[PDB]
Amino acid sequence: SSKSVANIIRKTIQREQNRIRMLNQGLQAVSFGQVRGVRLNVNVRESHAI
Amino acid sequence: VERDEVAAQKRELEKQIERLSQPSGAEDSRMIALAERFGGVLLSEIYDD
Repeated sequence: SSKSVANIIRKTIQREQNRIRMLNQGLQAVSFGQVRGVRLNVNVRESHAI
Repeated sequence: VERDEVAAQKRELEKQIERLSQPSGAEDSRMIALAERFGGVLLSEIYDD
């Protein structure tokens, strides 16, 4: 059960990262003042990865 | 002798039960590494539902 829980957490994290990366493509090259692009950076915290 | 025979049957039963356990019951002994090492998905899992 613990192994399954870990695997499902990993799978959900991967899916969400993929979805956010997909969404990010639409905000490429937005010209606002000196701002030229916007990104939602998603990462896995080490304190929780371990 | 009866106890050992029953124990052998038992061990076979738990091995069979485990073989269907994770990630989706299959030849997970090496199928796991063979599956995540490459950007693919198990066919059985693909037809899981």
